[PDB]
Amino acid sequence: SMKQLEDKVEELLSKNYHLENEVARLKKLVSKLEKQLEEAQKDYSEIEGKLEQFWHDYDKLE
Amino acid sequence: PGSMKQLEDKVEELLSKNYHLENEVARLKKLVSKLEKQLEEAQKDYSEIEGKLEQFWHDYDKLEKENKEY
Repeated sequence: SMKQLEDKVEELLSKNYHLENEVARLKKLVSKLEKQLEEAQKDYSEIEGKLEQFWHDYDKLE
Repeated sequence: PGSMKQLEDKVEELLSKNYHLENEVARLKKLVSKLEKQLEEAQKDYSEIEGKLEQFWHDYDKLEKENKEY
């Protein structure tokens, strides 16, 4: 029964290990995502400023 | 007995951390898909402005094109 508990802590140890590998994977993916989203936001803001500027310039020729 | 209680303490510890780790896996998965939604929508918005720019240049160069035909 002591052998049983040692078996149990080993079982839990390896399940714990795999969970924490998955948690690290998912956290690295959250960070990659948040960087990508920041990048997409700056991009959108840039191309919106561009479109607005070309139309502003165009309007200026009246 | 005593060493048995020490191992049972290690088991309770692992059991709780595993429950919390599964909760965090679920939570992080939710977070990941929310971030993917937000990214995909930002990409929609970018693509929309890009289409607007392409149509602007099309309309603009259409002036020169038709002026050459006059």
